[PDB]
Amino acid sequence: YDTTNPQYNSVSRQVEAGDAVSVVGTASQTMKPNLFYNKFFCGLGSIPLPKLHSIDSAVATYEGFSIRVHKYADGDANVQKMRFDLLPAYVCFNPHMGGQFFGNP
Amino acid sequence: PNNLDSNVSQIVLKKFLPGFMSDLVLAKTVDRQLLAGEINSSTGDSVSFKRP
Amino acid sequence: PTSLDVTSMTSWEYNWFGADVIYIAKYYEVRKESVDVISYRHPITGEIAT
Repeated sequence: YDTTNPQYNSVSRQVEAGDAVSVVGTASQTMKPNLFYNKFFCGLGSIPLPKLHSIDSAVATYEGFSIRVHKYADGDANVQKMRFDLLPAYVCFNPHMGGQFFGNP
Repeated sequence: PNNLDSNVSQIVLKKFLPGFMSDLVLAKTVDRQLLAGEINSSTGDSVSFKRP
Repeated sequence: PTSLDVTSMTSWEYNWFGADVIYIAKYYEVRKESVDVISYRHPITGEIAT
């Protein structure tokens, strides 16, 4: 609620001191929340990781997600090992386009 | 009595019993085009977008 | 659902935006099999025909 830039208002009035609030739910209830949102609420991306210096590697695919697998070994101990990695990243475009919905009484 | 249990061998078959699995819903619905191929760890740790 | 083959070959210095590609492959095999040949030996208009 900006009094000098009325273009960007999104609420009827300012929140003054002494305004009463409430918290939706129960004191210690636990539940599995339902979700509803728009297409441009949140974004998802998987960064592709590069190879290491002289280590055998390959790329796998599983529902449009690429995972890099590295194979190497320890010399003196004579042990072989593998590893799988993935690097994600998240954004939140506009919080006013999503939330949680529950059955009303 | 015949003690002929050394005439047979215990065999473990080369078959795997089915396991449990989950499903992917939230991954498909969210948009991936805007953030795809936009940030690199070498370049930095953050990319930005412009609001209307 | 769709499950695609994995090669981890491309995206090597190339920007990717379309996750709407599924990789399917055709498999060729050659086998040695037993087949029974029937020799129709009708004399009219040539006889030896297997």
